[PDB]
Amino acid sequence: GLTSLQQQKQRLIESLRNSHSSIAEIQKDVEYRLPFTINNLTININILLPPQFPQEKPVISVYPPIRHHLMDKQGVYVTSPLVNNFTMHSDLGKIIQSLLDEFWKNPPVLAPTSTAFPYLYSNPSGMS
Repeated sequence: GLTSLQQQKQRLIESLRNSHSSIAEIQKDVEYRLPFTINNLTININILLPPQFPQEKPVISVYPPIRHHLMDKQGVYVTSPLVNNFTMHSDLGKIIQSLLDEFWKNPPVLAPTSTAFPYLYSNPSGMS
């Protein structure tokens, strides 16, 4: 491999996907989404893999917003130590496991949020 990062990044994805069967790929090698159910509550963990990744931290968001000690002040963006410790020597899949595991300890609660996104622009994928 000419570049270590591209080979390393692939190692991260195959491990994460393998760890999580439910995990669904939204964007090839760029966006991963894992659904999590707790207390009859369904949430979805969104994962972003920037070009810099894994040399850079990923962007993780939760919808709908929940009230947790790992939830940012906005209650929309995720900012936890698990994520902070993110590094090439750390298994991204493990981080995801930790996020929902924390919820298991204490189920999430819908927190106040905006009625809609600033540029809410999303349409159905359609049949094809």
